[PDB]
Amino acid sequence: IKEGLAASDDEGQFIDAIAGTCDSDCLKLPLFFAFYFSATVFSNMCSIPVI
Amino acid sequence: PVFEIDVGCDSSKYIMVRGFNKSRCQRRDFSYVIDKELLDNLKV
Repeated sequence: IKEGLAASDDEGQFIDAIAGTCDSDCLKLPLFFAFYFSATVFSNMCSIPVI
Repeated sequence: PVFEIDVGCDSSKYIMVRGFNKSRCQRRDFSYVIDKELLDNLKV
């Protein structure tokens, strides 16, 4: 790893890198999910009049 | 009796803040960035 190790957090030891992808700005996800809700609603709205 | 009096500091007396020790607490190397709150971008 690089020099790194800015703040971190541990109790019984130290120099511990957390697993998984870290995020600082992933907060557009609720907007994307609401717009996908609307898109799914209006996509399901089309099939019934066709049949 | 011959004796000697010296006036000055012994360089062995200091002040220490209660509840604090030098190497009682074990840790590792730290790094950080601080900006916009000094009197432009500091890395210490």
